[PDB]
Amino acid sequence: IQKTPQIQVYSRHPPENGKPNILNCYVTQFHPPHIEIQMLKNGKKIPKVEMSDMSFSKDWSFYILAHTEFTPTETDTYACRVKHASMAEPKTVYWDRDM
Amino acid sequence: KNYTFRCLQMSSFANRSWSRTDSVVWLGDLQTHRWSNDSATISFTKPWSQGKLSNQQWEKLQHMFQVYRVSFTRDIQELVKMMSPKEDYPIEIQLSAGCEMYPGNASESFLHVAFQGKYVVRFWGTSWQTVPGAPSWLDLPIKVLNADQGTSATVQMLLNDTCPLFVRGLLEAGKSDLEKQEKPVAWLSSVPSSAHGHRQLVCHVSGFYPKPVWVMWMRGDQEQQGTHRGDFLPNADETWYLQATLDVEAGEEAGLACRVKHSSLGGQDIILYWGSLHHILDAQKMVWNH
Amino acid sequence: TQVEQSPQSLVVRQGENSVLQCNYSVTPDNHLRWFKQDTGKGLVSLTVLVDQKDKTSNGRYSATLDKDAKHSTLHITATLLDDTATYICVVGDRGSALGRLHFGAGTQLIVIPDIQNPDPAVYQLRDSKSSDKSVCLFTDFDSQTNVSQSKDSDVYITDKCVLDMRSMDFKSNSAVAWSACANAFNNSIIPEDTFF
Amino acid sequence: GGIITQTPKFLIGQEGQKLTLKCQQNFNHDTMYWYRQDSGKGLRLIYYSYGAGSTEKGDLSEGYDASREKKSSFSLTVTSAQKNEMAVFLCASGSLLDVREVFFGKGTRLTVVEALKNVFPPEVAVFEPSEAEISHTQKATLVCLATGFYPDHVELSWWVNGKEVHSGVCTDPQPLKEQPALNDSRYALSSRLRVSATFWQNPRNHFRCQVQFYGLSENDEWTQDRAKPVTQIVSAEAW
Ligand SMILES: CCCCCCCCCCCCCCCCC(=O)O[C@H](COC(=O)CCCCCCCCCCCCCCC)COP(=O)(O)O[C@@H]1[C@H](O)[C@H](O)[C@@H](O)[C@H](O)[C@H]1O
Ligand SMILES: *[C@@H]1O[C@H](CO)[C@@H](O[C@@H]2O[C@H](CO)[C@@H](O)[C@H](O)[C@H]2NC(C)=O)[C@H](O)[C@H]1NC(C)=O
Ligand SMILES: *[C@@H]1O[C@H](CO)[C@@H](O)[C@H](O)[C@H]1NC(C)=O
Ligand SMILES: *[C@@H]1O[C@H](CO)[C@@H](O)[C@H](O)[C@H]1NC(C)=O
Ligand SMILES: [Mg+2]
Repeated sequence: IQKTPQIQVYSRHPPENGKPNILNCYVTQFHPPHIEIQMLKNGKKIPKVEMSDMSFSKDWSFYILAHTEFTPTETDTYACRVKHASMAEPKTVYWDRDM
Repeated sequence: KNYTFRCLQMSSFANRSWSRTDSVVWLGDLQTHRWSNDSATISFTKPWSQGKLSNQQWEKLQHMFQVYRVSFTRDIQELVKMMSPKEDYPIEIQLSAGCEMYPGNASESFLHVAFQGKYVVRFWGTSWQTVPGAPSWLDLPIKVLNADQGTSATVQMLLNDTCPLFVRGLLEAGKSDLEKQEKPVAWLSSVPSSAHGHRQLVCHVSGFYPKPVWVMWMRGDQEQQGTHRGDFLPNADETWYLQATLDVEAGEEAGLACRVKHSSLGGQDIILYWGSLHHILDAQKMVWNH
Repeated sequence: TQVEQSPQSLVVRQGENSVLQCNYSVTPDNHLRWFKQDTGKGLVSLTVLVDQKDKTSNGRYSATLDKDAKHSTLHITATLLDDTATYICVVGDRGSALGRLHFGAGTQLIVIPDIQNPDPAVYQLRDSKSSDKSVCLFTDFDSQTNVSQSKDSDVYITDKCVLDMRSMDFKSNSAVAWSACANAFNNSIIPEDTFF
Repeated sequence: GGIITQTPKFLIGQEGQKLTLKCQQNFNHDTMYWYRQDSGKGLRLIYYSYGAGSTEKGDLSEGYDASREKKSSFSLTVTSAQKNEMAVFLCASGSLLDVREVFFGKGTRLTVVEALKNVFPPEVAVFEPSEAEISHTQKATLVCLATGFYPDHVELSWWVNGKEVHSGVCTDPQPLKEQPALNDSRYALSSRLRVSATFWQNPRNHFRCQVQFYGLSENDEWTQDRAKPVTQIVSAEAW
């Protein structure tokens, strides 16, 4: 389809290993508005993921915020996987606390 | 020139049968309403979303919107039947309606329509009209829609009278939420740059509100002009996130600090030095396998 | 279904006023209009109502619209015999040609004439001139003399019809019977003072 | 400033036969409609069109098809005519820029016959006014009887001195069934013409009762010993 989603993954609070936190997946710039978003812990789907209502910016760009309660650790991986018609394959973006 | 009120409608038409409309309402950067396709009624996302309006006045508007939503759907479908070879599913329509509020009972209203992602139609004065760049075939549907004096009269009512009035009620009732000051929390990190022997320093700033904020990497009183501010990113609790990066060569880190100015801080800027006692300890808690 | 008209059938004395009702539930109700349909013909536009509280007039036809009550009344002033027709109430759901029309089932209006000088009588009429078939039928009877439908399979009885001579301002009911003469309308309640 | 005409006015159908109704309009209307009128129901949209060759389904599209060849012309087809079907179809056109401007055609009456053998023309007989009436009322009623016709697709008119008259005229709004048991029951219709006794007594005045019958043409042909019950005018004469 028409426009590819941009994906950004970031924590609500300074990451501290073993301490409860909120992980955000911010998906923007996609068209059409139809989209499937999943947040993953060790490649496995996180059961309860809250979603914001879809909206768009002044420049008509769609956006949506996914978020989940998580606990960062040294070994556990976190990712956001986005399914959209502009992409042949689902794009996965891993959370990197350093960037 | 303080605040923009926005009613945002999103309508998707896949084929002749399948269709849905979802709406969200914003005052500034705070959400006030949501209207899902499967929901018969408009939901409040704030305790003050009804504004100053009475229960009768709100039910009157809600009833009007319920009729409109159903009517919009069929009207678009008919326009596709009419426009035939010109246009055809799938169809995506975005509608942005509201008013910008100003001090001194001054207001400007707007109603903007986007078709397939592109801004094509606006309601201006008493009628619909195309905007520059709009496909020439829109001339006919606009003529057909402008023949409806009834729809036009209600649009004019909502834009000239109902928006400015309703918003003023919203501004008063949501004063404590709109004027909230939330303090930013900053923390530092780094990654290797694409250039050998170079590093990208990242200053994370989270949980601030309102949006206006100032973030710069500093060496003493000297602003580092290589600082790249990122985009504002929303948090789930109606606060903002922003990060500023700076490219340095290994060894340059020492002496550098991220400085954050924000209205919630008073006049007390957050200054976060790279080598700091706290950074060292926070980095220890941040360690992972990559 | 969404447009309801009452009554189903209205009988009005000639010269009197007729009142026809329409009730609806279509939304939006951008406009409501009235049509006259003669037998074996199409719809003829009488009046179009648009505003929240509306009154329109067209010759002897006038109509009112209440949108809050979702109700419309058609008025026919000084009913003539030519007003005999089906009257159809129609609601349009848009102010644009993208709309659809919702049609009422209609109200049959029957206008019975005023016979001030009745002279009930039957007569025998012969062909002209080759074969002498006989076809009688009483005429000049008042409105209350309604002819009952034939209860004999051998004899045919037509219902009453009114013919108006415009130059003389004269109107008279009539019924026709054929298949003997003074035996035709024996199941119909004859006016006792009837000519032969 | 124009007309919307449906053709044909009357249509004889046969079970399973494909039928075609034509509607033409010179109002310069982009939108055209086909409605069906059933007794006690109210008009129901079959098909409509925004132009050639837009053909959009209404709520009653099943069993029908439509085609808009050009702006002025909108055709409806009955795919498979039902057994005992009696139906009325109404065409309409509307302005795309004015929803309030809608005009309707005069209608098409369809009667589906069990066999074309059951189709009969009418026999027309006019009856001269009685003496008892002439002396007693000082008026004169001429009576006309159309009989034996099937289906009831007739138009009866009165003619005096080569001109059609309407005053003093009355024709039955309902035809009679000759053998009410049959579905293909033949019909009977009567009409009276009232005129002054002085007008009748003069034999310089010509009286003609005319019945236009709508039956068959040449391409809906048959093979019977009976004379073909074509569309015709059968009259009765008087002086
Ligand atoms: C919760 C938020 C609250 C805050 C409020 C702030 C205000 C924000 C503005 C609100 C958004 C605007 C909504 C418009 C409301 C429209 C509606 O009030 O009006 C009526 C119904 O809608 C339609 O018929 C469908 C029109 C469909 C039009 C679609 C146009 C868009 C098309 C774009 C082109 C895309 C190209 C597509 C190509 C395929 C129409 O009615 P009617 O004929 O009854 O009008 C009259 C009237 O009501 C009169 O007042 C009565 O008196 C009269 O009786 C009545 O008939
Ligand atoms: C709502 O406001 C608009 C714009 O202020 C009015 O529409 C017309 O605006 C044009 C210029 O854009 C002027 O030329 C006209 O004078 C305005 N119309 C009229 C009738 O004066 C509109 O009238 C307003 N509607 C209502 C209901 O107040
Ligand atoms: C309409 O399109 C959607 C695809 O998004 C599909 O789910 C639905 O079944 C479609 N309906 C038809 C007419 O096939
Ligand atoms: C949206 O809502 C309408 C009725 O309100 C319904 O007919 C339609 O199917 C819905 N669309 C969906 C579920 O995609
Ligand atoms: Mg360190």
